Amino acid sequence: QCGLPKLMALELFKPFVMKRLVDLNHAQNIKSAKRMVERQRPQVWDVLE
Amino acid sequence: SFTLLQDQLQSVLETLSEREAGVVRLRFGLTDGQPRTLDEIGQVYGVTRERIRQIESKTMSKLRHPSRSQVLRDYLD
DNA sequence: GCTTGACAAAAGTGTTAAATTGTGCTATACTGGGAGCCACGGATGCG
DNA sequence: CGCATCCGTGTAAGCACAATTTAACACTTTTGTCAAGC
Repeated sequence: QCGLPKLMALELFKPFVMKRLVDLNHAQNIKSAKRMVERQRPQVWDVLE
Repeated sequence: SFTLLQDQLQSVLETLSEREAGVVRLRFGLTDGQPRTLDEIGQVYGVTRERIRQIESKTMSKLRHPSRSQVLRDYLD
């Protein structure tokens, strides 16, 4: 195991997070998911988990 | 995302309107690539210039409806 | 629901002016640049 | 045939005329628009 910072991990996994957000209807499309992630809304962290 | 537009804006809204959007495919050249004037898309069939002029406004009003309008909001900056 | 005719605006044809670019000419005499502030390996003459 | 030394190498155009390209203007065709009626 290794500990990875939230800010770093989010930027590395951005595309996976966007896909998962789109699937769970937190964002309407890819641009919406990317904009949501760039603002780092509270719902992004649960998806990243 | 542009390709996803070819999946949404180009396709689904056309399936639910038949020729009301089939003419639009010729209007902006979604097929064969040529945007076409009212006469060109009308002269080959039995529909006049003014009728296509009315149909374009009717389609614009139809697609302004919130149910269709809300979906495409994210594809425009 | 669809068509007819007058009307305003936008898109073509063609002429013309202008700006932009290319080529040629100038006959006192002048005639040969001027810069400039190393060590290593492979080969050939000599002993 | 081996060694010492030499070499190669990583300060000064401007004008005239002709030809091409680009814009400005004018009119004409086409397009979209409006009302009204068939």
